[PDB]
Amino acid sequence: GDTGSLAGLQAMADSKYTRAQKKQKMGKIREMALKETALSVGAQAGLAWRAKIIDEQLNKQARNLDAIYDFNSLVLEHNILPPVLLEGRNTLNLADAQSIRISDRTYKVAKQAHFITTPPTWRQYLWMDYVKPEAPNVTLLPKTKAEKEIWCIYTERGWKNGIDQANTILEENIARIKEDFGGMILYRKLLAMNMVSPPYVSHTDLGVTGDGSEIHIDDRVLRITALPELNVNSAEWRAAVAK
Amino acid sequence: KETALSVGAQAGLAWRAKIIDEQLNKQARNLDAIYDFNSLVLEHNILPPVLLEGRNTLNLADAQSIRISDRTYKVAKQAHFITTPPTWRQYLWMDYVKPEAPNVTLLPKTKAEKEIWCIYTERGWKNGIDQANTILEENIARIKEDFGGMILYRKLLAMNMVSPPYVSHTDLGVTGDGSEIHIDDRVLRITALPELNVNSAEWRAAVAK
Amino acid sequence: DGCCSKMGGINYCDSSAGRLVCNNGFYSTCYCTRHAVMDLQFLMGCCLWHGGVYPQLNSSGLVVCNDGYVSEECSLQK
Amino acid sequence: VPKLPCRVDGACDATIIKMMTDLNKKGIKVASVGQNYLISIPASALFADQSPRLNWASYSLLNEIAAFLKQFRKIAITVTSYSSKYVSVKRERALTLARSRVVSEYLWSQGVDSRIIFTQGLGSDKPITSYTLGGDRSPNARVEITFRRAV
Amino acid sequence: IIKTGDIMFAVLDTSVNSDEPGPILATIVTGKLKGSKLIGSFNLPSNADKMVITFNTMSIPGAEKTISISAYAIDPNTARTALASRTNHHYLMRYGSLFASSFLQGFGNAFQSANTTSTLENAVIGLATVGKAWSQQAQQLFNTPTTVEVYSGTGLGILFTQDVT
Amino acid sequence: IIKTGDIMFAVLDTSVNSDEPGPILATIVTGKLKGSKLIGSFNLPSNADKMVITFNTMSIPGAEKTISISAYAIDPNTARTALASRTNHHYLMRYGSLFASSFLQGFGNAFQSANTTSTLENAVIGLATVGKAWSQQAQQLFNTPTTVEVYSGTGLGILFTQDVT
Amino acid sequence: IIKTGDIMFAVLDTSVNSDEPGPILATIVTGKLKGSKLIGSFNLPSNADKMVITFNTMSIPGAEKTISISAYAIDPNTARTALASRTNHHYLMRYGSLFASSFLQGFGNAFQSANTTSTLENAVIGLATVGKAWSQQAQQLFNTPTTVEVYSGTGLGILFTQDVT
Repeated sequence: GDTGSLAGLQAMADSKYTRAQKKQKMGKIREMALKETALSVGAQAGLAWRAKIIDEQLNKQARNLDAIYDFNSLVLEHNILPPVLLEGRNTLNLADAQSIRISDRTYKVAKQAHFITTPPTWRQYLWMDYVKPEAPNVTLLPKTKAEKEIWCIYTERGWKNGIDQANTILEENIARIKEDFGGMILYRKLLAMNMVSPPYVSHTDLGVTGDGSEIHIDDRVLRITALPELNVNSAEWRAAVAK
Repeated sequence: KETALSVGAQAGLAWRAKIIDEQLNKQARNLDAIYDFNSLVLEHNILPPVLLEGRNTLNLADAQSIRISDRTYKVAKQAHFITTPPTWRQYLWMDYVKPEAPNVTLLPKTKAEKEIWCIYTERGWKNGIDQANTILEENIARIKEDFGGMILYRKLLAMNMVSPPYVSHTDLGVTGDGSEIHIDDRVLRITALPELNVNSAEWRAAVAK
Repeated sequence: DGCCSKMGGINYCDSSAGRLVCNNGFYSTCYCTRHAVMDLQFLMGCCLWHGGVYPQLNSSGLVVCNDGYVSEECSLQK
Repeated sequence: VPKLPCRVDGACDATIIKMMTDLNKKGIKVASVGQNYLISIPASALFADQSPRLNWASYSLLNEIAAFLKQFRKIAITVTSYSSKYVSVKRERALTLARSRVVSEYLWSQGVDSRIIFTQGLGSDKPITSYTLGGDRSPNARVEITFRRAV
Repeated sequence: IIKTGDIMFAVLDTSVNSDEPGPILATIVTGKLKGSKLIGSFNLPSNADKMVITFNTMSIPGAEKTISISAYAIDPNTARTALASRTNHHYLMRYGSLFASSFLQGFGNAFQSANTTSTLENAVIGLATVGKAWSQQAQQLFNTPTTVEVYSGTGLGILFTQDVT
Repeated sequence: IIKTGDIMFAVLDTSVNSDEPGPILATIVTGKLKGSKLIGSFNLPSNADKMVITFNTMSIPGAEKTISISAYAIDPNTARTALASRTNHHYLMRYGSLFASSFLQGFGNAFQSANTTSTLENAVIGLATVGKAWSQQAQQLFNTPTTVEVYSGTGLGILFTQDVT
Repeated sequence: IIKTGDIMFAVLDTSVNSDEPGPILATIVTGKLKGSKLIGSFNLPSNADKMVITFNTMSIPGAEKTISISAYAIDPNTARTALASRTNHHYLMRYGSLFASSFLQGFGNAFQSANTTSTLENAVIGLATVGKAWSQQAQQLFNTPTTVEVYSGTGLGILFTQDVT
């Protein structure tokens, strides 16, 4: 033993440990090869299986998700995705000694608005991939009951870890879509607050056009110029209240 | 022959360290109570400096060369900002990683070998114990040093011997570009690092009852 | 070793609580998720409460932490 | 597993329900809804007649009730003392207050785990039964402990 | 960077008899190098008490490189340089052939000689005359070595010899 | 780019006896190379316990190219370099020829000798005289090895030696 | 900087037979060098009374270098340069082979000779004819000495020869 120092030393004083040390070293030389493979295959199987199950469960309840994540209602008038805004409160930074910098609120533009064609679905942010694996490349195997049991338990641990990894990835995707939706709703809120200039668009038109071989009826050009942005004259901000 | 000493010292160090650390953790609340850093933090979240004091010093250089002074004070660490007070842990807690691999190469074979191995392991483990105790002693000394320095700074400031630290805050309104904005930016900058004043004419004394 | 012993048995694991729910309406006294509140105030680790164990390797036993402080306990003797 | 605690230390739901059943069959009222626990104890079985003193045998009951309480994680525990109209209002309020203070002190002294312990006594300000014949024997003479188990 | 003479673990898949030299590949399953493979050959010892494998051509994925670290094998769980196989392959056959040929020679000649003091003569005939060519051929072939063969499903450990870059 | 000494799979179609070397073609059926083929030859070992195949002239479709990667073959599901063939071809024929020739020699000579202690004499004649030339010719031809012959419908795996581009 | 020819302890973990010299590695466990490793080989002595090991390839951990200090080993707790193994491997085997072959030759020839002054004749046959070839083969093979083989779990003491830096 090691913890109960004197007891462990008096136990090692007998030669039974001095003969068991060789019989355990000969096993400690080799066993790791089996366990690494067991962990790898367990991780693979767990990841794949958990991903498939969670994908099925996700598809089960699409309709409510579709209803809640209505990007179409958020699309602007001219088929343009509104920009994305981020806001932080109670910011503090110690740049170095003797000097600190703080602020109450800060606002940042994440993604500049642009034209859109279709309202992006949640699937582009949530749909887990799934490729069924069918390649168990088992080279080495346990020989006796002890190695078989350790193989089994290590495979179980690998399955656990794969489940954890899959769940974490799903959570990360959820966070991403959450922050995107939050940015859009924040932009809507601030535009209501009258603190950000609305996007500005111009349109030009021409009648018939083309040569004697190619013709068009009405060539209409829509071009957006004034990108949305934050204002600096706070005095124009209109406050809000409740009841 | 000497692997005995090595493993004994390692095991003793580990065991004594674990026991002392767990005992310290068990006796927790009074430790943080006595070592209350935060209430000594100044107004502007500025960690006060640390003072070193000495009395009745004398140094001999050589023949006909001796320099004697009554009292001396020194600024150990200059004051600086802080976001959270330090605790007893960063001075008193000591690490512990248990060894478990006594390399089984030289093993007891004959009786006298076993006996000398046992006794050498015992003495080595005692050595490890006392070495851990000495390390604890050094840690205690260091933390006492820092706390006493803070106290001495407070007392000299009370006696009007060290200028208090000085800071300025500059505030700006809206700031940024069309993409980035900040409501109110506050810049805090310190100028007067506390230091001793040699002008004794303004020194103040106090008398109790 | 039954967490819901003398109860209905395990129903599932609430992750927001990090706890099992017994078949009868109670939270078991066992955890399921590592992201729960466990009240532990004792642990281990060399180079602890500093920059951690520095990834360097030394021919001797001298070991240092990323804060630059050394640790005799983590190192060996001679 | 040997490193990360698989369960909270020294806890067993079987023991919890066993001691709850034992308390209920002893007659001290124990109940809970959601994650809020409330326990009521008659004053006669705990104190002496019209006095803020603890009967000697009651120490075993206090010990085991503290042992039961040790099987929970909580933050705030509130104790209230209610009695019967005996002479006045002020005297009864003082008696209830002293009783609550004593029981709270002993509980805190024992190895309970809480951040806040609140104690208060009222007397016969709000009964919980129309039957008002007896004095200290009446069931409304009670001490109540309430808390919420969080997470 | 690899220290001079550390230990790595791999698996040998392609077995071969200790008769014809040829490329043999193993795959490193642990350590820093992953997916790496190793081609090498074998040698033949004067005595069949052991068998060793030469490994020189290490192929590592990632970059189109071909390092040539030369290394040998040490048996895991035994820590011995021998190879797990059978070594008594060709003793009994040659012993029996030699002894039978000699017995034929002797029986024919002696039982022909002992006539002084038909089927018996025919037995003498066969033994005496077919013993000789068989015996000389057996002496010709008696020096055939007893071979060994490695296994196709046994792992192995590799000890290093020099460094790499 | 093909990694140094990786594994490829092909099917062998052209069978040949281990008597005359010749261009033998295999067809890569899976992996990166599709529709590719490889011509090569074999070798002959001193002991016929196995048989290996040399493959050097590799042809890939698509472009007019002719690479020269030299590689060998390993038997799938045996993980050994041996060949599915027979090795007991010509043991009994020569053994019986030699034994019969010697037995004839002995029968004729011994029955002639034992005449002291007509068709019998004619049998002596035939055995004793025709034994000798037959025996010496049998000794002359006794050294012919037992051949092997590959099969026309066996798949194979090929371990590489060098890279290509 | 190590004093000329000082003393160190080490541990041998990989066993080897004194049949094929090759890389054998040991590990220093105490002294200034901790976990340092040492590659070397053995020699074959004139007689089987001892066995010594050459240790030249010294690798110190931490730093990327491989010094070439050459040193030998001594038996711990015995203070000898010999080897702890078995040395009586192949005395009685060859003795018995030779003696049996001689006895066979003698029995056949003498018991055939003693006729003047069937199964007995057959025993004479077998002895007289199988003794001689076995005897000459035994004389051929009698030259094989008794080998030694180190173990995989023995420690050692090492004396130095030259200095280092």
